[PDB]
Amino acid sequence: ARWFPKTLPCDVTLDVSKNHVIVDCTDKHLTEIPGGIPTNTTNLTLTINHIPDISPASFHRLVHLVEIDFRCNCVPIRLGSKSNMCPRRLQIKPRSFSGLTYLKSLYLDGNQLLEIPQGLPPSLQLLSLEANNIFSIRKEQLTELANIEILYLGQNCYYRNPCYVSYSIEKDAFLNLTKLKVLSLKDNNVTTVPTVLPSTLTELYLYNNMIAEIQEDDFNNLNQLQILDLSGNCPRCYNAPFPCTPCKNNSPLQIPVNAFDALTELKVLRLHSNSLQHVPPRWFKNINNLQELDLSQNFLAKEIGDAKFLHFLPNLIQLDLSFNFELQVYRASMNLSQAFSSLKSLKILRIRGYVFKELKSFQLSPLHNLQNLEVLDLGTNFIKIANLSMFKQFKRLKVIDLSVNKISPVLEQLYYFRYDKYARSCSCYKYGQTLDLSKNSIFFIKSSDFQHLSFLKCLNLSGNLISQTLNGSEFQPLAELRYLDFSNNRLDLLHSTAFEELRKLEVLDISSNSHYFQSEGITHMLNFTKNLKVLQKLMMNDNDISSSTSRTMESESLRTLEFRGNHLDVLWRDGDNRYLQLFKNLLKLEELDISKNSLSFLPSGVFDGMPPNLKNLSLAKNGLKSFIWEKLRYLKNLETLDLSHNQLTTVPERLSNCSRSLKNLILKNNQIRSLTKYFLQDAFQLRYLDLSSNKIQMIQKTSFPENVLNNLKMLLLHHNRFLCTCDAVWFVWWVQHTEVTIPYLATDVTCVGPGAHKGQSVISLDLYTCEL
Amino acid sequence: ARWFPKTLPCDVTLDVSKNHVIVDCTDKHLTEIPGGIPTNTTNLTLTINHIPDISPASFHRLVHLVEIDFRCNCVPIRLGSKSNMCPRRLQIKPRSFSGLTYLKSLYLDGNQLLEIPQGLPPSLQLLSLEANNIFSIRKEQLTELANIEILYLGQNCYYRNPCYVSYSIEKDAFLNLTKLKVLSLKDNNVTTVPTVLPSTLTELYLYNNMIAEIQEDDFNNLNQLQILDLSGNCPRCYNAPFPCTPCKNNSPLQIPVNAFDALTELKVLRLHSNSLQHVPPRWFKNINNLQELDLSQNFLAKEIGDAKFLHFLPNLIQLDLSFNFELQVYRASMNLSQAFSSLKSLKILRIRGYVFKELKSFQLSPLHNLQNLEVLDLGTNFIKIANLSMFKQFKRLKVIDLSVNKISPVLEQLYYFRYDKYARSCSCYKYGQTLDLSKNSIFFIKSSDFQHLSFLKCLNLSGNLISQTLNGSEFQPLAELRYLDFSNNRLDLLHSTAFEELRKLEVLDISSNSHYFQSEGITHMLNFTKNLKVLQKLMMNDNDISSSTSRTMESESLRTLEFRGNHLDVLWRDGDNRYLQLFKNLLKLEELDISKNSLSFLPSGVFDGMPPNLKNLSLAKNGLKSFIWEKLRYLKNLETLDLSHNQLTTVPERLSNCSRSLKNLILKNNQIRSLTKYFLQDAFQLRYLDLSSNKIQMIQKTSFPENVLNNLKMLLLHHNRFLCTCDAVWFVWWVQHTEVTIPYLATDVTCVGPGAHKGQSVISLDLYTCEL
Ligand SMILES: *[C@@H]1O[C@H](CO)[C@@H](O[C@@H]2O[C@H](CO)[C@@H](O[C@@H]3O[C@H](CO)[C@@H](O)[C@H](O)[C@@H]3O)[C@H](O)[C@H]2NC(C)=O)[C@H](O)[C@H]1NC(C)=O
Ligand SMILES: *[C@@H]1O[C@H](CO)[C@@H](O[C@@H]2O[C@H](CO)[C@@H](O[C@@H]3O[C@H](CO)[C@@H](O)[C@H](O)[C@@H]3O)[C@H](O)[C@H]2NC(C)=O)[C@H](O)[C@H]1NC(C)=O
Ligand SMILES: *[C@@H]1O[C@H](CO)[C@@H](O[C@@H]2O[C@H](CO)[C@@H](O)[C@H](O)[C@H]2NC(C)=O)[C@H](O)[C@H]1NC(C)=O
Ligand SMILES: COCCOc1nc(N)c2[nH]c(=O)n(Cc3cccnc3)c2n1
Ligand SMILES: COCCOc1nc(N)c2[nH]c(=O)n(Cc3cccnc3)c2n1
Ligand SMILES: *[C@@H]1O[C@H](CO)[C@@H](O)[C@H](O)[C@H]1NC(C)=O
Ligand SMILES: *[C@@H]1O[C@H](CO)[C@@H](O)[C@H](O)[C@H]1NC(C)=O
Ligand SMILES: *[C@@H]1O[C@H](CO)[C@@H](O)[C@H](O)[C@H]1NC(C)=O
Ligand SMILES: *[C@@H]1O[C@H](CO)[C@@H](O)[C@H](O)[C@H]1NC(C)=O
Ligand SMILES: *[C@@H]1O[C@H](CO)[C@@H](O)[C@H](O)[C@H]1NC(C)=O
Ligand SMILES: *[C@@H]1O[C@H](CO)[C@@H](O)[C@H](O)[C@H]1NC(C)=O
Ligand SMILES: *[C@@H]1O[C@H](CO)[C@@H](O)[C@H](O)[C@H]1NC(C)=O
Ligand SMILES: *[C@@H]1O[C@H](CO)[C@@H](O)[C@H](O)[C@H]1NC(C)=O
Ligand SMILES: *[C@@H]1O[C@H](CO)[C@@H](O)[C@H](O)[C@H]1NC(C)=O
Ligand SMILES: *[C@@H]1O[C@H](CO)[C@@H](O)[C@H](O)[C@H]1NC(C)=O
Ligand SMILES: *[C@@H]1O[C@H](CO)[C@@H](O)[C@H](O)[C@H]1NC(C)=O
Repeated sequence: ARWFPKTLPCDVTLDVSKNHVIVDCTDKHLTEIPGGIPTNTTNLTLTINHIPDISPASFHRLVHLVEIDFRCNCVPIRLGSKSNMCPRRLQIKPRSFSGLTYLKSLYLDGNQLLEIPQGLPPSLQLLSLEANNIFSIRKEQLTELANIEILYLGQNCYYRNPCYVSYSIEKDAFLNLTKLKVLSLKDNNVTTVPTVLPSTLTELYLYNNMIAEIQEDDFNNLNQLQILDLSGNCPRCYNAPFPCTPCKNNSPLQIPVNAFDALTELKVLRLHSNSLQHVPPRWFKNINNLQELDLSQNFLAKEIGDAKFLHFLPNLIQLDLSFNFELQVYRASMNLSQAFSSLKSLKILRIRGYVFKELKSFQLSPLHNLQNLEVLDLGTNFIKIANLSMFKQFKRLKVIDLSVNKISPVLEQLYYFRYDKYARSCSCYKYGQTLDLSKNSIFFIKSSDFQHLSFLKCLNLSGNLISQTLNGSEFQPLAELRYLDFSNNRLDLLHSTAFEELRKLEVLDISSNSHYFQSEGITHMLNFTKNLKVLQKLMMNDNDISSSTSRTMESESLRTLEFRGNHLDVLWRDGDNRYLQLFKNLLKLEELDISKNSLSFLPSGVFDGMPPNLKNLSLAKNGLKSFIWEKLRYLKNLETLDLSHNQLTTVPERLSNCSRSLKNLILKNNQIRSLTKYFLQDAFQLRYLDLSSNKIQMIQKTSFPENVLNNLKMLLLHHNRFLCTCDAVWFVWWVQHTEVTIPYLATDVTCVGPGAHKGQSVISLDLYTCEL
Repeated sequence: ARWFPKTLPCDVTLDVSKNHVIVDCTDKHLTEIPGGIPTNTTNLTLTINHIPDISPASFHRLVHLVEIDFRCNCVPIRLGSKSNMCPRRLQIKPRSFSGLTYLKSLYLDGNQLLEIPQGLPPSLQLLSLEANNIFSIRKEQLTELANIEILYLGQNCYYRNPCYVSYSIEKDAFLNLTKLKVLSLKDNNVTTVPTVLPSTLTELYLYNNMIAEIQEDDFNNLNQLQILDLSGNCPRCYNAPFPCTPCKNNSPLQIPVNAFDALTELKVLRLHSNSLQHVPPRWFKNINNLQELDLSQNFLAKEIGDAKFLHFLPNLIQLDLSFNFELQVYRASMNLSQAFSSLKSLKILRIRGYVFKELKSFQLSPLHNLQNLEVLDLGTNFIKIANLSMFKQFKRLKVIDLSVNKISPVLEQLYYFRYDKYARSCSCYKYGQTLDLSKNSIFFIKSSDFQHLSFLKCLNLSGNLISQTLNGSEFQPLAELRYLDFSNNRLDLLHSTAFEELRKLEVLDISSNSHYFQSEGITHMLNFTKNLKVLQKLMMNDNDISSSTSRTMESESLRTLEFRGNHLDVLWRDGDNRYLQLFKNLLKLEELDISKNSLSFLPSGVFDGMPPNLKNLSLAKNGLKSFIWEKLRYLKNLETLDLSHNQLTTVPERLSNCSRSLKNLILKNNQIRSLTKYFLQDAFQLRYLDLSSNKIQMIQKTSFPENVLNNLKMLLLHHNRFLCTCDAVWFVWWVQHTEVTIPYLATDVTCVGPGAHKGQSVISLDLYTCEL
């Protein structure tokens, strides 16, 4: 099927449309650029390898290169592996790039470079040197970069990669770079805005530096600028989870009132962590087009009650005023200026970390006529009291977020508090209007709590204290609710009428409600499913369920059930027939996850008792030691079977004789030592087979007939114990010459023996000695 | 040191005191009795093996045998392994035991025997045949057993091991067994008390059977009987987690009022799950000696309010009235008869599962003058209200257990609800008075809640909802408290004055309080430790701690700190110096557990920052990929180092050069392929080394000097990848001939190669071919 075996340890791809030949050698444990890279190669990635030098030899033949990604072949000591520390900085010999006449992008981040590589081609539009040790920019070193448009110089002098001096930039160093659009000098220990900058800039990044003061003419020429970020100059250092040095005298970043006058094109201004106490209106006099403004992590509590600057921002889309609270203060209420009412275009308003006791309807009144408001985020406020019915005046919003509060009767997990949330390394919103009440102190709920909230489509109660015997009378107003997250509560299923009032509920998550399921001889009515007539998906993961008062769960509607991390091993105790039909009457059930249920065996009757339309079944992570494959005959619509992370030692004698329907078979991380003689014979329906991370030594043609193999979308064999004797000749040949996709042929499909070939990739194996 | 190597795959022991020669071959995957068992052998255990027959060959030479334990060499289908099902019942050929003239004990449980083995010696005092398929007892088959004293016949016909008929016992079958003390017929599908039974019985077990009626003369002769168990005849089957058939018409076990009249010696009567509605006083008329009475899992709610029978039990020590609640009733209060006051000797009273709303002081007044009462257990009652101050009238008690209740302002997990709680397979109490409030609905605490409980030594608040910013004012009355379990709450460490009122606190568990540590940019004062002047032990496991407002924890008292399952990897982010002395000022700290903290490496500064008296350090389960062993020089009092379950690939060149103090080194479950040339040279302090579950191939003499080996209490090498070539000659000899204790030389110290010796124990290896 292939005349010449692909032997290069890099994935290769044609996007013939854009004459792109893409060679990806990301993380292949290489110490040399591999031989025999295609001449027509356009994009070459050599990221995360241990290649110690670049020379004219490196790219000699590859003249059609438009991109070289050579990131992290020597990452700074503190950012990189400590088990494989890079010994010495990447060596770049002269004339290494001057050849590459079509080169448009060059990434040399995280290689401990001391200086900007010279002799670069004039075609270059983008050059990235983040996380090197370049902390002085001279005009002379930048002349090569005439046609440059995007320049990343950040992370060259900061706490993870220290240089122990101030960043230095020569006067007018970037001025003659007349096509420069994006300049990033973030995380560099910079002390003044470099001037003069080319007027051609669209984006300027100066955050996480030691800039104390903005000169009034620092941004005078930048009349094309759209994004400016001055964040984390004079940072607010309270509970900073990085080392943090504030400007002395508790001073803020000092910004002349007329500093932004030139920036008529500005769309995004970021002044996060600048220790601001006031926001002068005068800043925003000649910027009417500002859309995104970040004023998070300042000291603007008082200002939020005033905020005259808001009158000048009628086009603003996003406003962030999060974490402005005064240290040592627990305000009684949120004091929002009337000025908020002048934010005609506002779609998103975030004010986390204001920190106040009580939210009352009136206090949100400035927001009442903001027609386009879509998100209100009042998370992490330690609010103790909130009549949720106030949100009746907010039907128009997509999300009301009261997450992480103390109420009782998306973003990255570390978003506001991480150092560089945009650092490069080496959900129920879609159902409609969402009230996120997660991680609060709600211990008791009743119908009136939700009075006037009929419009809600998703309600997130995850992470509360609800410890109550729901009888179908608690959620009565929520006649439109489609999704309920009840995870991390203490559901008590005394009554099978639980949740039945939610007449349109499509998704119910009662995962991690193990409290009442963890105790012996308490009633649990798992048959509560019957009343929920439109329920598509039920999650009851990690409930530690080992007893049930009802013998059968029933739904005419339910399609997916996650039952992971329970104790079906106890319910199906060998000899106890009573629960072998627990899922049988879930008639439309298509997907069942019963992984992590300690099922070391399956009692007979388990497969017979499965509902008749089951398609996707997980029995992963069960410590299964044995498995009657023949019983798969009962599962007449089975498509996907996940037996990953078990202790199976064998496969069936004939898989076609086990199931006619089975497409996707996952057997990874088992103890399988050898295949049956005619394993896959006549199994024409099979499309995906994972046998990775087993202990297979031989694979003969009888077990792996070609007329089954050649229909496989994918076939995983890596991390086995392959013996490369002459007996293995068919398999070695077949691997080397097959079209079928087999991940990790470079990295992890390898001979353990005999002696001679130990550690050697089978892709590379010369077995001519078997043919003399 | 040893002239003749022990090759036998069984532990062997001399207890010279009791002329015992003890050969334990428990679970050695044997298919034959091994050769070369000592002639002087007295106790031979061959439990859990696959030995398919016994014959006169079996025990030929072993005439001094007093005990043969041969349990579970063929366990019934539903009780045993499904990966290694026993094919065929154990075969006992004639005259197999008749030789063994001193044989006093024979255990043949779980071997699928069809009949009572004949030709047994007349010395036999104990015979166990549990979990075979013997369900008809005939007088003739029992004549061999004249001198028998203890006879276990249970579990031969029940749901896990069915026989599909009634158990049958011939009239007077056991009568001529004139020395019989203990007869167990539990779990046998018995239909009537077998009569007549020898008067010589001390203990009779008939529980879990189909006995519907006791005839009034069924126990007439048994005037030496001490224990009687009739439990689970006519069971209460509500929430039963085994298959359960009740007597028709919900009838009870019917017991003539005079059924116990002969039993003047009875000490323990067990009537668990007999569906009793009334407890006739007349039962206890001629039993003044009764000490333990189990009336759990009946229908005795009403009776508890009356209970005239109690007046006849002034010697009773233990009373169990648990799980007597009426189905579908939630009583308002617990109605305890005054009669309880006549239980002069009572030490333990359990009434779980009465199921009531409100507990008031007066309701316990019958118990007020029970001088010897030590334990009151009112767990699993769904109590919503209890003025804890009522327990001021109970300072004499050791434990007050309100575990698993719904209060707000040891025993097996499956104790009352498992089938046979005495089925054979193949804590802060010691501090003083304990109030267990675990798994309740307490969301808020304040001082007055504990008014008049100054006498408490331990308080268990584990598993509540406490979600509050403890400021030192919540526990003020608990002046004597020594132990607090605050695990599985939601501790908010806003204030470093948390817990400071508990001035005599020696142990504080704040484990699994991860809630407020899981959210970003919240204050956490870990330095709260400073105020607790006598605190010996702090547990703050699984708190998912990745940030702290304080840079140092401090204590002059603290000796043990468990910090397992947190994120020190984030606090010690490479480049962040601020938390490297987090434990330094815990001056008396001797033990630190920082396992499960995702520490793939240890930043420099960590060992320098450890407190000066650290003795016992765990870094287990961290995914450590590297380790600077030299840094152990900073830990000048280190005795135990646990590096188990990591990814270390190398040991130090010389361990003596790394620490002078180190006694116990645990390296198990790592990736170590070889030892350094002089690894253990001059390591005179070393006493315990575990190198098990690594990938070691060779061990040369240089690495393992004899003057270090011969001080080792224990040395673990099992589950490595030992190569048994001629190069391995020293190691093989040394293993075979050393005194040093090396567990699993039989089971798991094994050659992987070469070809010839694959799978072979190194203990057994003959390498004379390397000496010709
Ligand atoms: C960012 O730039 C600043 C300064 O522009 C760097 O701070 C400087 O760092 C060095 C070494 O940390 C300090 O020098 C020291 O002086 C003392 C004498 O008191 C001497 O004992 C030391 O051995 C060393 O020579 C220098 O004073 C300090 N300057 C200031 C104003 O703090 C900083 O390290 C740079 N940041 C990064 C992350 O590279
Ligand atoms: C304990 O003993 C009882 C009675 O001594 C056994 O119950 C009996 O079980 C047998 C076998 O299942 C039943 O006979 C069968 O009847 C069905 C009709 O239902 C027939 O089609 C079968 O071919 C067979 O002949 C019998 O119904 C039943 N008797 C009673 C009174 O329930 C029971 O099996 C024993 N339990 C255990 C765990 O050994
Ligand atoms: C191959 O290299 C080219 C050149 O660096 C990449 O082209 C850029 O793609 C980005 C994002 O997809 C565009 O917005 C830029 O405008 C492109 N620049 C130029 C000059 O062409 C291309 O993405 C690379 N592809 C792969 C798969 O590596
Ligand atoms: C002690 O066991 C009784 C079992 O009944 C049981 N199971 C729950 N999950 C229960 N949850 C619960 O509140 N109760 C109290 C109750 C009991 C009866 C009627 N009404 C309320 C619960 N009782
Ligand atoms: C989001 O920033 C809030 C400051 O940190 C913080 N951390 C807790 N664990 C806190 N827990 C808490 O109740 N608050 C609010 C508060 C503040 C001041 C005085 N009393 C209460 C908390 N505030
Ligand atoms: C709200 O804010 C303004 C300005 O900071 C203040 O003067 C006013 O009194 C505040 N009102 C309340 C109720 O806090
Ligand atoms: C509910 O909130 C939790 C915790 O904040 C979050 O992890 C979960 O995804 C949310 N649920 C949905 C359905 O959005
Ligand atoms: C669930 O099972 C119980 C127990 O028999 C029954 O009373 C109840 O009506 C069932 N509930 C539903 C909603 O099907
Ligand atoms: C050895 O057998 C005797 C008689 O059965 C018994 O009393 C003793 O417990 C046994 N000892 C051990 C430790 O096996
Ligand atoms: C308690 O129960 C007994 C028996 O049911 C009844 O006779 C008695 O009157 C009850 N007493 C109280 C105080 O409820
Ligand atoms: C609880 O009883 C105590 C003393 O036994 C009394 O001081 C107190 O008022 C009672 N408290 C409540 C809340 O019932
Ligand atoms: C407190 O109760 C829990 C379970 O209810 C138990 O695991 C724990 O050990 C108890 N605490 C102590 C200190 O014994
Ligand atoms: C601690 O909290 C209690 C109850 O909320 C309060 O009465 C007390 O004064 C607080 N202590 C301090 C120092 O604020
Ligand atoms: C803990 O740290 C804080 C903040 O530095 C300090 O104010 C507080 O008093 C310290 N507490 C103790 C008990 O040392
Ligand atoms: C060391 O600490 C572990 C962790 O609990 C403990 O189990 C072990 O006994 C300790 N050993 C010594 C000798 O201190
Ligand atoms: C380690 O070895 C060298 C040479 O023996 C010696 O100078 C040094 O003091 C040693 N360190 C310790 C802790 O013994």
